[PDB]
Amino acid sequence: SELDQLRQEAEQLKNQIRDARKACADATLSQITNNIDPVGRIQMRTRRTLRGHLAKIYAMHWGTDSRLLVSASQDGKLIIWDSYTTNKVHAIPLRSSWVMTCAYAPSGNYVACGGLDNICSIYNLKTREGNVRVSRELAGHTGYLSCCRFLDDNQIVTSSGDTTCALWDIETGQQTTTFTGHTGDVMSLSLAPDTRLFVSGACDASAKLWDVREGMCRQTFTGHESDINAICFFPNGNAFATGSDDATCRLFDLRADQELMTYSHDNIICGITSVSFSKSGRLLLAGYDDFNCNVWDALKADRAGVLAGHDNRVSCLGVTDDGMAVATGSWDSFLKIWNGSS
Amino acid sequence: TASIAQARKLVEQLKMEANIDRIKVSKAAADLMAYCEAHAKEDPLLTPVPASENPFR
Amino acid sequence: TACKITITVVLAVLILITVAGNVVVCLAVGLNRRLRNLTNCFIVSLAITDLLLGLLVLPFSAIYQLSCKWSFGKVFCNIYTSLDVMLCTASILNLFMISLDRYCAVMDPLRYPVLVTPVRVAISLVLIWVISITLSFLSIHLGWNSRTSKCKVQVNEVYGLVDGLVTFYLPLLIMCITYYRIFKVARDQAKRIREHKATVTLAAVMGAFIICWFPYFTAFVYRGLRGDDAINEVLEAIVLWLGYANSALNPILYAALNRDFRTGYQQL
Amino acid sequence: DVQLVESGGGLVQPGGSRKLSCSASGFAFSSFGMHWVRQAPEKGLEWVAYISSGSGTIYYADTVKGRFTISRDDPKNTLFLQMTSLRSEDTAMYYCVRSIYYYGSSPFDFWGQGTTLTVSDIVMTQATSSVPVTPGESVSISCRSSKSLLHSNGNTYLYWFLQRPGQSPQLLIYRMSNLASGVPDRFSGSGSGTAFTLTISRLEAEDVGVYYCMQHLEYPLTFGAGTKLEL
Amino acid sequence: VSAEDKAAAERSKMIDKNLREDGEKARRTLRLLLLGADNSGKSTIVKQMRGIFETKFQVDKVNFHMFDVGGQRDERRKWIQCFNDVTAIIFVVDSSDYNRLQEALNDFKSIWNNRWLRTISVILFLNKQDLLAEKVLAGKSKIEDYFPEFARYTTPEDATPEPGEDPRVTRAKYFIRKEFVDISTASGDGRHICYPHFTCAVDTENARRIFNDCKDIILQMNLREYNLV
Ligand SMILES: CC(C)CCC[C@@H](C)[C@H]1CC[C@H]2[C@@H]3CC=C4C[C@@H](O)CC[C@]4(C)[C@H]3CC[C@]12C
Ligand SMILES: NCCc1c[nH]cn1
Repeated sequence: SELDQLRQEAEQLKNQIRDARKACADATLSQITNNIDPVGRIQMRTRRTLRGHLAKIYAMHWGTDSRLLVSASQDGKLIIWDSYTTNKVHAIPLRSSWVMTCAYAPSGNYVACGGLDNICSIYNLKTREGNVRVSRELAGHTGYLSCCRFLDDNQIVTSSGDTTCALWDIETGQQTTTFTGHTGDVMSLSLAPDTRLFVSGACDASAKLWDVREGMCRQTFTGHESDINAICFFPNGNAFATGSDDATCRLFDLRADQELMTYSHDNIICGITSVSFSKSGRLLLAGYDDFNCNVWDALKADRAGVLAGHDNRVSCLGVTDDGMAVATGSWDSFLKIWNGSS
Repeated sequence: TASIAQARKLVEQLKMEANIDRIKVSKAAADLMAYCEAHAKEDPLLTPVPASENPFR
Repeated sequence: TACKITITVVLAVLILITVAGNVVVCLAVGLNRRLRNLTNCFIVSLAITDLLLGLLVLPFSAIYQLSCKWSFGKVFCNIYTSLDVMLCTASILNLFMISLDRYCAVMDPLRYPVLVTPVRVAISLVLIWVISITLSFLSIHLGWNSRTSKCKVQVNEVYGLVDGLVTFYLPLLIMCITYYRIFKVARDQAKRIREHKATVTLAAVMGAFIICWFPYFTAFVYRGLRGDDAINEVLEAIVLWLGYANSALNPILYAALNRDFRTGYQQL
Repeated sequence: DVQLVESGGGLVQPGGSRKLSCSASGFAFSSFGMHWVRQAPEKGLEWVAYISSGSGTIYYADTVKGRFTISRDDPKNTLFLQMTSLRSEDTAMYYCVRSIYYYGSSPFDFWGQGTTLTVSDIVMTQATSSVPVTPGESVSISCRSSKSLLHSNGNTYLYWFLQRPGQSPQLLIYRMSNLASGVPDRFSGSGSGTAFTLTISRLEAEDVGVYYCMQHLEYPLTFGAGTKLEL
Repeated sequence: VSAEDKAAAERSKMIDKNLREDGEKARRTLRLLLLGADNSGKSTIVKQMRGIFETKFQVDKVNFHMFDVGGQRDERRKWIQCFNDVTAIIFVVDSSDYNRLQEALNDFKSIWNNRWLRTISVILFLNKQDLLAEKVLAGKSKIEDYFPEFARYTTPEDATPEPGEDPRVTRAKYFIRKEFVDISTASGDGRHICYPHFTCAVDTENARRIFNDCKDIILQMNLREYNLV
């Protein structure tokens, strides 16, 4: 009786939201950006190849100086690279080799990683002893760690396969906030530029916008037909793009609370692993299972170019803060740095 | 009484999401187009820099 | 005159195929990062050796056969013959090591990484060239194979037995035994799970090796025992170029019949 | 805590041999390159030798090359300096200095207490030998180099050290602008090309000492004469 | 390059030296993924032979490393991609419990038809055969109740039952096996092969059966690249 009545009200509320979104869908992003000229052909060359990982690379993250990056592989090794010289700055042996994510702190003093061990380990890069040591092991998740991002040296947000995201206080080792509401494994998260909000994509084909301080879900974005594997905020923080296993990328708007554009091609039938934006946000770069990275025109949904330099799955990619280069990691155990030439 | 407790929470969450202010898609599209236009010149991937200014020669 | 032009075209095509065929194998391993593995170490060595044969021996052999006169110096003829003996002996012994490489892969697949460790590959490659150099340069220059327009390889009774058995007949006996045991294992797996898939591939690999080299070494031993005039001049030219034609098939039998190389060509 | 203790020094006869030891504790010794730096009595610092992490690279100063041998024992965390044909010019206090080299590292960050031995090229100029100072007043120290220390990679390999009376030198500024760990923010390093300035805002009693500027553009590493601060 | 860049490059080369030394020891070990349910008894199989639980055992100078993931929920469609390069998947089911056999068959179908497990052979184990034999002999529960096709199933003549086994056991035991193999042969196009086995809680031959099956899995890969199969 009460349960039947309540679940009927949820359907009415969903129709209310759908009507509200349809009410503000006066125009389409495609119509708005039809007049603007295309970006042309985007040609990027492999400037650097980072060799030394002996297994599948699963994650990478640039440091804020746009020169150092950290990559994680399932050979049980965290490596910090000097991208200008390809020198290895550090090699951190992981207690658990089944790592799935890695993050570089914006200060550059810490790195984080974690995988099937359900632990987010914090490593101190600046010690008087001259070596990298474990500073914290964040326990509390009941599923695998899928993504992690530092807010500062003391706060980090993690997404897990137990359908929840958590905000952690690194100094005390306790999760201050728990983000619940996803019905599937959360596979990725992206921080807003002001670090007041973050979006997460799960296997329920939905993206939820969370308030860091308040700790609740503000908005829910649907439209994908399969598990979401990747998510990335637009550089101004008013939009984000997702990547799913249905070979499509979708651009959702926070304020319009709906999808604005779909990035898919008929030839593409493989899942998407990673997504990122260029510094101005005009380019959307996506990594695919078909060993390639496709550069999309974010405004016009045109495939601007292709980065074909890997012989296995493109598992991760990231663009530097200054926008100078893009790094791609792959299951072939190599990292490559790309940028164009005049 | 686990299902009935979950139903109340799910309904309560949908109330918060339905009470937000939504701007027009045209208004949202213009802001995204404006940001790309304003920062186009400072995007090295969109407009490659001269080789002298490229750290990855 | 028409026959001379016709033979020249046939020689030109054979030289072109041998050089072009081994370039692809060299490029396929060079371009593809995944192909740079210890399993393809011998195939690269075979492709490199056959490429030199197609550039340093084949172009000069074609001139000698067509013009029927060795315009080059007598001293250079000794080096030319030594290069022919060195490259062909190494090419034959390359095929022998590939069969042993495949024998450990099939008979003992669990312990293959520890019995074919890359240290043993390096040692075997060195021993191939040491035996190839000894029978080619040292033997010719010191008169070991010794009995002006002729620049044919000289051979005696003792040298014919030593070179014939060690280079070809001994590896042929082992390769037939080795590839027969592999054939039994391959057929057994297919019966439990094309039925002639292992038959066609193994017959083509062994067929070309026997067809190209057995008549030559049969004549080479016979020529040493019964004198240089025992072998007919026309017959001596046929068996000589069969051994050269083998280098045109190695890029097909050992590279075009490989899963990685065929997909590697698409990446190029 | 990070420690570097030197031993083996003492009075030796001319032409003799002596073995200096540097025992390291509290840090990963095998990860750090090691230098020997000596200081003659009432004189400035002089670099002696360098051995890299893994013992693959070894450098010597010209005045000691061929007579001194530097070696390390990684399992024992001990650094060695075998000296032969010792001259009266070698009478100095020998310092054990650790230095690690990677992007953003701080070489020469920790110095040992030193051991005393008694026996019976880019030019770095510090023209101002002494500077009278008062607490709370801003002081500037100048350094000059015969060659430009600015490399094509953007780094300017200039270092600043402070040797308080009775204490070993301590790193203040590395690569001409970066502030060493544990150093108050009042110290600031500024320079360009061949001219460099060390600014000390709100001078205190602890800042009293001798200041040395060192170049790390190329070997041999050379020190300036030194500027002394007195009250 | 400057004097510090040369020292940094030397540091980078020392790291690569230690990366190869640590990475060389992992190439000689074969990676196995252990799957099953709570009642499958897969913990008994590993214990007899002996977030992530690991086990290392040696069979004739061959090192096997089996990974059991017991810290995750039922939805394994995401983290299964990590085990894309394992040699074999050791899938364990409980034969006695006919009620959950359909769940095991549905579970095995997802693993076999997985997108990232197209080339991974499955060393299927049907654990707890002694309990199954007693359950069939009692006759309280019949497989025909859960599987209607069992009543019309006849024991093939090519079957080779173990000595001292009742014919009733063989008809039931081979019917359960035929259900799993029928799923295996339906798809895969010969890329990977299932290796069903029957074991019990007191069986000590589990390690050797994995050894022989892993030999066949590696042998098929060698024959595949040589175009002999
Ligand atoms: C792939 C296999 C079939 C290639 C075989 C090439 C054979 C058929 C060709 C290539 C070179 C040719 C030889 C070239 C020169 C001569 C000398 C001439 O006085 C008699 C014919 C003879 C001996 C030719 C016989 C046929 C020949 C040996
Ligand atoms: N043309 C082959 C020459 C040779 C090699 N070995 C003996 N004879």
